[PDB]
Amino acid sequence: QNFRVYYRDSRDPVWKGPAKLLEKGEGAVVIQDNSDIKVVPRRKAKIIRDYGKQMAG
Amino acid sequence: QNFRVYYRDSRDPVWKGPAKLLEKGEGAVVIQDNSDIKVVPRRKAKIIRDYGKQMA
Amino acid sequence: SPGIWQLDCTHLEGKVILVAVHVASGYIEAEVIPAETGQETAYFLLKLAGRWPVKTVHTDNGSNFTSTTVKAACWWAGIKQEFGIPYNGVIESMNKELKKIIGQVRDQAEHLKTAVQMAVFIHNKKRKGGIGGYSAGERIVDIIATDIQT
Amino acid sequence: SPGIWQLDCTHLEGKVILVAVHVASGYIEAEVIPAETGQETAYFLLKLAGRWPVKTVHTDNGSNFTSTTVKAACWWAGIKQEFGQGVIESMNKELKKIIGQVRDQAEHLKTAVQMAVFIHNKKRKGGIGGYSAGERIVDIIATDIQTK
Ligand SMILES: Cc1nc2c(cc(C)n2Cc2cnn(C)c2)c(-c2ccc(Cl)cc2)c1[C@H](OC(C)(C)C)C(=O)O
Ligand SMILES: Cc1nc2c(cc(C)n2Cc2cnn(C)c2)c(-c2ccc(Cl)cc2)c1[C@H](OC(C)(C)C)C(=O)O
Ligand SMILES: [Mg+2]
Ligand SMILES: [Mg+2]
Repeated sequence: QNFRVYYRDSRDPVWKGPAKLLEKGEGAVVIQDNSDIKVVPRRKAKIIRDYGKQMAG
Repeated sequence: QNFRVYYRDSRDPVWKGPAKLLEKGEGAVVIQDNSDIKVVPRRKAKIIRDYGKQMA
Repeated sequence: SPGIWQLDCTHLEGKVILVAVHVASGYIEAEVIPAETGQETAYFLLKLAGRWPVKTVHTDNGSNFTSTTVKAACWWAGIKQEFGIPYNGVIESMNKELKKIIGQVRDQAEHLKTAVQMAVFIHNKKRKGGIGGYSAGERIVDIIATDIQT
Repeated sequence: SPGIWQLDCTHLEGKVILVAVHVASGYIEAEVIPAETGQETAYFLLKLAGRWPVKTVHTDNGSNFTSTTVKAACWWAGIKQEFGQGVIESMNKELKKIIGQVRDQAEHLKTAVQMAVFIHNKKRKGGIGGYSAGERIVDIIATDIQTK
């Protein structure tokens, strides 16, 4: 169930990632890109689960 | 009998076919659907050959 | 038998899903098509026929499946079309199981088409018995492989 | 391995053709995409991985292949990306040849593209014991399943 997050920082159109998911809130998600922790509005983050990979290793 | 033709007869929007191809001219195609022979303007006819089938 | 497919359309969220099932294996392919038309169905079939052996396709009498565009594709590719008898299963069960999987993973994607392909992925790779079972993707590969050897 | 694919984009029209080649077999899949973007490539990749075993994809450094959308798809499906053989260039040219041979058989390029993919995968090598690319990939995958 390892999650990866791809996100955009405010006022920056360049999508970033992969980043680790620390917490997922109602309106915000806490993540870690490299070493920097960030709080991103939920709408600016795509959380991707390795679901397919788990379906048949 | 490699070719089959699908066509529109008149201002009827319903495409018709399959029909046998008798000849393909520059501006018209002569075909035979069931027993009736028809001359269809080239733009109102789609000539399809069984090319994929002939490959394996 | 290694080349028999069933095709039908189902609907979710106001969109059209074209579904194809390899009857012998349970392997499925699906795609959200912009419109439930013969042109879209014919293009879908040409793609399928170039990936898998498609020798006979079974469909109902929906206008998209009876279209001359689909008959043209079958003629070009060498596919026999078998139309059902009005007022008379394998694919309807798949349309139901595809929507089941779609619902389970819907929150993983914004667009339905993304969820659809996720569901196709999961269905073809699952594995029946579990651990010691085989998947639909493996079964169809086995069926075609054994047919090739003969 | 039975999971190694090479992906690239080619152009014919003024349209974009995304091409995928199973390196071990020569089997190809291609499609005209409305734009040479990561979103389209990612959707293409998700479809491929659901039809065939896709474990590693080799691509160049095009923005569409490096997009976060493709990285997301690869993570979800378990695909390893390698941005590092001319197997794909040999195939993209052969796809263009076949398309030209059959172009008059279809109005739209995308129709001709699928005709060319059909012909390339189903042809069969002429010799004794010859097989088609479609048969080779099925054989490669079939044998891999037996060793499980
Ligand atoms: C709409 C969308 N946007 C996304 C992702 C990932 C990311 C970083 N973005 C944001 C982004 C970055 N660049 N651009 C132009 C947009 C995805 C996704 C990719 C793979 C998986 Cl397995 C699940 C979702 C989907 C997905 O749609 C697709 C597959 C692209 C047709 C969906 O329906 O959510
Ligand atoms: C544009 C077109 N129109 C066609 C056909 C056949 C017919 C009677 N029509 C006319 C028609 C249009 N709507 N209706 C109800 C009838 C075809 C075709 C189908 C199968 C093959 Cl193997 C080759 C061509 C294509 C083809 O495009 C597709 C595959 C449909 C996206 C192309 O690019 O020419
Ligand atoms: Mg129906
Ligand atoms: Mg490139």
